Amino acid sequence: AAELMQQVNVLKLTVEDLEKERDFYFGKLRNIELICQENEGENDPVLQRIVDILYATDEG
Amino acid sequence: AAELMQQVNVLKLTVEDLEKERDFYFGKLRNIELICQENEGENDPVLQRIVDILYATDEG
Amino acid sequence: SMGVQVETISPGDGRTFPKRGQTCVVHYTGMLEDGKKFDSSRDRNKPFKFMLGKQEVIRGWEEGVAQMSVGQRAKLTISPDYAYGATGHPGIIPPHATLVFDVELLKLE
Amino acid sequence: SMGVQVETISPGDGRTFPKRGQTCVVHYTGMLEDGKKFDSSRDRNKPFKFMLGKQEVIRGWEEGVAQMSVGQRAKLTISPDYAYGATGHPGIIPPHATLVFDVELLKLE
Ligand SMILES: C=C1CCN2C(=O)COc3cccc(c3)[C@@H](CCc3ccc(OC)c(OC)c3)OC(=O)[C@@H]3CCCCN3C(=O)C(=O)C(C)(C)COC(=O)[C@H](C)NC(=O)[C@H]2C1
Ligand SMILES: C=C1CCN2C(=O)COc3cccc(c3)[C@@H](CCc3ccc(OC)c(OC)c3)OC(=O)[C@@H]3CCCCN3C(=O)C(=O)C(C)(C)COC(=O)[C@H](C)NC(=O)[C@H]2C1
Repeated sequence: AAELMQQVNVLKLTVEDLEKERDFYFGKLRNIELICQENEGENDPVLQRIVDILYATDEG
Repeated sequence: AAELMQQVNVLKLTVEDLEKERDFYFGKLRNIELICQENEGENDPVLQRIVDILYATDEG
Repeated sequence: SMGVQVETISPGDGRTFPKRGQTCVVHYTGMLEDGKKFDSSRDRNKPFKFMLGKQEVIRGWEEGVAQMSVGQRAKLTISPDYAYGATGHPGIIPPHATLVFDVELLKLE
Repeated sequence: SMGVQVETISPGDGRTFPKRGQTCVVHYTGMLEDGKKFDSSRDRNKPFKFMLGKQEVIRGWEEGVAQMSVGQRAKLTISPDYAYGATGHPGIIPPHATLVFDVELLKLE
């Protein structure tokens, strides 16, 4: 009858999965970002192009 | 009675949200990665520390 | 409470409003609800650009900027379900965080 | 079908198996089910490390490596719900992709 509770409990797994994966990528990006802010004083053209991607929209 | 369908339809929104956000961060990381593979020939110690984070686990 | 509230700091032209498909070019500073700065486009010394309708930003921004005209400077008060909601933004934005932005619509590309 | 199947390429010591909380140190190459390589730790010229039990990897890896002993080289066949499932891995791993790994358990830290 109310099998929706099985659909519901499935979906909750998906969000715990997706959120972990999202957090993980984000954490990597933050860290790459601090790597940059720890050399933000090397007037480096490559590190600067990575700080551009860091705050860009995949559109551009 | 079967309000679970409202819980279900809410959760589906969360996964479409989380998946978009996950994909976006991942896309940024990929791009930062190609930036590196397009200079992977500069024996650069900073870019090398970013390729380390790129394939690390946040544990380490 | 209201998903995003937009309040004028200084008016824009009153005529040119973003349409979907246009790129909005913006300067911004973001603060937590208690006023702690956490980001400014002016810092990275580059305007932030995004396309309206492409789902590229939190809904507080999509719905907020869409109500500004070119040149306008607005205060955007965004509630959590239009920002990062429950999860928040690891280590930067707590859960259920209200966010305030100071936003300037510079031009439409 | 089976979440992860592990097949010996060359045996390990047969005695030392990962416990939860240990760091596994690994070399690997990953392929799609049709054999298209998409990654190798040997390429980035560094073993890949992870902690068992910390949920750091897809379940095919957590459950797979956990059944290898030190020195073993195994073939891991992972089905989609133990890998990237429906979503897949944007542009690299399609949806519902079966993945095959060639994995070597080098040591336990
Ligand atoms: C290390 C990095 C990883 C994450 N990152 C970026 O990805 C680059 O900056 C962006 C560019 C476009 C869109 C986005 C952010 C999105 C974030 C991803 C996203 C996309 C869509 C969502 O729906 C559809 C959503 O949720 C439903 C979430 O951000 C936004 O839309 C809003 C409105 C536009 C201006 C930025 N915005 C904010 O709030 C902020 O000022 C920040 C950037 C969070 C404050 O800086 C930080 O916290 C830490 C120090 N650095 C980052 O967080 C940067 C650098
Ligand atoms: C641009 C980057 C962004 C994404 N990235 C990394 O993040 C660094 O490499 C990792 C380190 C630890 C764990 C992870 C991956 C996770 C990925 C995130 C994650 C974490 C947990 C999950 O559950 C809990 C999950 O889903 C439930 C997902 O990967 C894994 O666990 C398995 C088993 C361990 C070895 C790597 N693995 C694979 O499959 C692969 O060989 C790759 C790396 C995907 C093939 O390289 C690519 O595709 C593209 C070219 N580069 C990347 O994808 C790299 C570089």
